[PDB]
Amino acid sequence: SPIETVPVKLKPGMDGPKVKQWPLTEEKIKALVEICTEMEKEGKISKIGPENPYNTPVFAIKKKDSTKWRKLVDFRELNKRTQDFWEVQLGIPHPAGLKKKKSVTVLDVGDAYFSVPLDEDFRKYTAFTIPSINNETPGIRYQYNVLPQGWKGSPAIFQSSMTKILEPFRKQNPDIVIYQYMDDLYVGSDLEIGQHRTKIEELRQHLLRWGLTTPGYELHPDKWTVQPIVLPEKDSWTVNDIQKLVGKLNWASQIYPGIKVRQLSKLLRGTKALTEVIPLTEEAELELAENREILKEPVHGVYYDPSKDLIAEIQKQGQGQWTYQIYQEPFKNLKTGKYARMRGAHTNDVKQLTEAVQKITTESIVIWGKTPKFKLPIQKETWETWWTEYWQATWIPEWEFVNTPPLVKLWYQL
Amino acid sequence: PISPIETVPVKLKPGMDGPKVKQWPLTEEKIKALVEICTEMEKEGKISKIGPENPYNTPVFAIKKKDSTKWRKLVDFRELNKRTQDFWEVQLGIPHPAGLKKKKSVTVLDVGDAYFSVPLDEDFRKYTAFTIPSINNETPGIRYQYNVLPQGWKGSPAIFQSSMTKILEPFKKQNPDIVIYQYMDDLYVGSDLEIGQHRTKIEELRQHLLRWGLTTPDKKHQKEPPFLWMGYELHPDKWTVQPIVLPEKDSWTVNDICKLVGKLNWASQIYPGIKVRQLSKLLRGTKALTEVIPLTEEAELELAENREILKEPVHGVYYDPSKDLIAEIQKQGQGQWTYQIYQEPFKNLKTGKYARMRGAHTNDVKQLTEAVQKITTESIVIWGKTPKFKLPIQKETWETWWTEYWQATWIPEWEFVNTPPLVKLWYQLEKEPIVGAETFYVDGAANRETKLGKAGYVTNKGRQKVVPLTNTTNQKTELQAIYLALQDSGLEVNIVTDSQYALGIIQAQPDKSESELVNQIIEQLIKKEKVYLAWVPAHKGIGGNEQVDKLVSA
DNA sequence: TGGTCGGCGCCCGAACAGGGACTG
DNA sequence: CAGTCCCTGTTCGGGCGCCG
Ligand SMILES: C[C@H](Cn1cnc2c(N)ncnc21)OCP(=O)(O)OP(=O)(O)OP(=O)(O)O
Ligand SMILES: [Mg+2]
Ligand SMILES: [Mg+2]
Repeated sequence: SPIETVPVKLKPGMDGPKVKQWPLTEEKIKALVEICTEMEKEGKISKIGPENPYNTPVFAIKKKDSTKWRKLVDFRELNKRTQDFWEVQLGIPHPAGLKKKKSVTVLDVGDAYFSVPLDEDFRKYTAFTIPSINNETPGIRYQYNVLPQGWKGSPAIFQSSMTKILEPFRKQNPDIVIYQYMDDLYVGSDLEIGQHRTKIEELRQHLLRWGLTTPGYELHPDKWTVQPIVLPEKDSWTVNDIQKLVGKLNWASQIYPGIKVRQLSKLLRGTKALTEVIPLTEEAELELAENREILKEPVHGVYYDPSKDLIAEIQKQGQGQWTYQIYQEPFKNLKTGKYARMRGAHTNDVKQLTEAVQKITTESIVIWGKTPKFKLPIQKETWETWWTEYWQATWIPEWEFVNTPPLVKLWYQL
Repeated sequence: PISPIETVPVKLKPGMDGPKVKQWPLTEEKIKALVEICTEMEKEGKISKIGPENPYNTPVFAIKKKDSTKWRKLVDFRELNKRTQDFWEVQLGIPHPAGLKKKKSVTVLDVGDAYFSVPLDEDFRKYTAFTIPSINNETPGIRYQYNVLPQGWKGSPAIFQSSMTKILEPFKKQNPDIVIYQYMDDLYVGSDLEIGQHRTKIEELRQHLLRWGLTTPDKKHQKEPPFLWMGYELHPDKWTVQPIVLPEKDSWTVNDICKLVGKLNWASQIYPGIKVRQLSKLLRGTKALTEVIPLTEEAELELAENREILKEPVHGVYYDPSKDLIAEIQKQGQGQWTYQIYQEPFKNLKTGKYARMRGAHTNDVKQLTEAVQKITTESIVIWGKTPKFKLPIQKETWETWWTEYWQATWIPEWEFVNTPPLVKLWYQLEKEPIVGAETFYVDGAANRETKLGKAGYVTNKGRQKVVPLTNTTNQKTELQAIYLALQDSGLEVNIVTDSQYALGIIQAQPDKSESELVNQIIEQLIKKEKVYLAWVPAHKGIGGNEQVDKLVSA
């Protein structure tokens, strides 16, 4: 109902974002432009000049099966420069209830955010520069007056007036757990979709004529969770065919300290010929099925500390197969999974890796209200080139690019 | 005159003052000019005279303009700049002749004393203070300050550019079907109207600018195709770069090589197959740009080679938004590559090279990807889209390289182009042990304090060997050992290793490396008819492992 | 006499940065 | 454990080209 604007300070000892806008398709410029004009014609934004030293990249994303577009800005650089605002001062508890909750639903409503003026003394930071094809006309700048989507403060403030809008439901439906991240809103329940889905259609009319508007939908990440560390089953065991399962079970030890080697390690000590079939022991063969018994027993030491950063490494296992390991510390993965190519999809590395990076994160949030810093297995330039092409998440997780081959045939392979 | 356009708010760097440096003596030529200019400005009000109350001063001079005969006043605002706030440059890149689309009517027109027409913020004016010295240097110099953007002030550009747009906005807004490639103050005005309606409209633009304080003097190419634009010549149906003279000499210096390679680089956009790997390699020895470097045969060719390509006159065509966008690449040799973009067989839109040696261990396919990449990019910066490719690599060479590579890699809609030299892998390591193959057990160590080391192996045939090492590393060793196990092995082998370093290097299927050793390692792997390579956790009692490590030890 | 500024391209060097193997 | 080394990347800045 728009009166009050909350002062926001940039975490002292710092400065603002100054990230260059990168190349965009002609479908995207004609996009942002048709957007950024309406957005100004209704004062959410205002042109600005070169006397403003700040910039944050932007772009569009045609929504899945949705013909209409949707602007988007890589504020990752700002949010990291305004955390104490929405961290220390305006923290967040632990909505564990949605984790176990049968069926959840993501509902984006950041669209509301625009009906709330933004601290003027701040706006100068929401600056983004639209570009031009072949560089005809110089960059067209802008700035925010309201609350910019994708900003972390944006929700952090609206958080109040939100809760309120939600009481005519939250209390009259305590069962259904409701969460809010960035621009998205989560509706975790424990009923059937024959209802849960219809219950969302109710939370719609509630939020609709209350002021807000909302544009395999549902989720139940628990009905998946971590995965095994599966071992090979043979009737014969060559020199290497063993020297392998040995090396693997060597690293698999740092994660599980309860695995044994000796019995399966003594099966040979001479410069034997790699292919010499040698199934060779009573206790060693017993040991195998033992170390095999540990890979059924979910590890120990995993303590989720919300006061540190979640990482995530991934693997390319051919045929739409991608394996990951959500973890905060070395060898203590608070979660690990595998992603398989969706039905009908084609074979495209990035197109996939992204989708992966997303689901991985979608989960991550509904499981820690945070996002993990992916350590991608692709080439910067390659990533940086097409990714944007395939994204769809109103947010954007941190990320780095790394290169390291699979020598222990990945504890996770298949 | 000066335009009404509102000025742009500019502060100094928090807690800082203005310039305060004097004026170095100038020839009696410059001064003779700097005055004749100022008189004109002052009278026009482009700068007011200042007195004692202005405690500031920065140095000036004049450089001659293109055509010459006229002078350009410039102020050494170096200091002021450092002392001024920051600005968000708004000139993202550069337009490309190959980006212009066909138009029925084109004209161009620079703007008179551009900078000196846009109002400069009331307050800031203080600092822009400067002084015009005299001849005999006896009588004090005349002291002034600017009212309009000074030439050479850290912000002028962004402000002029920003300003202009706003100024053109109304006109553009009311005549959408007219395009205007604005570059700083130079204006490219095309449209698809007849000489009538067009020249009619052109005038409107012109008065509008003048109305807003902008001058379009007769230095506006009308029915002057070839229009001169950005360093090119715009013909009705094709364009080109302007004269691109190279420096013809005997005693070469680092500077020269630099102005050479650079000049060639400018060409590389239209004259196909230029190359510089060799010439610019001649600039690895960081030294004085005055220091005489020795031209090498190796490169002596590269010069004269390219020097020939430039003899042939060449041109490019423009863009048609209807026909598709093709890009085809070829391998010029040493990791270099040359591509040309187009839509019509021998109607090249643009041409480009690519010689970035990324990494220390790569292959042709690796590079041939980072090419597609570089191309994809600019092709969007120019046409706002992604070109279909024509790749000298087999639909299968690739099919293999990715389904088998650990990392993710992608390449847009492409199609094979049979035309050597074609691209391809030179050896695919066995994914299984080769039966009846002297399974080797390699390793090698080195003492980091004496820089000495040993490298060797063993086999399922007991066959034993080892070699001493100089300055080697804990790394150079493992390799050095894998190096021999090859020459000491026939067509089919089977080496086993503990070291990841070398395993990974190999699995990359490199065929290019600055690493001497790695070369042979590859070359050898190419001669062999099959090779399997496995890994085993080093320093943990393991068959065959022990002995090898055991053997080589210090 | 050679001295300014903003954009982008290219080459190169240097300063970082992060793992893995060692040592102490 | 640390304190190292190797080796691999990234970044940033310098010089030149071209444009205004
Ligand atoms: C000066 C400005 C761009 N420019 C061109 N050269 C410089 C330079 N050395 N420093 C700063 N700016 C520069 O305008 C382009 P230019 O057209 O070259 O000069 P002008 O001010 O427009 O005056 P005229 O039309 O009579 O030639
Ligand atoms: Mg001009
Ligand atoms: Mg070793």
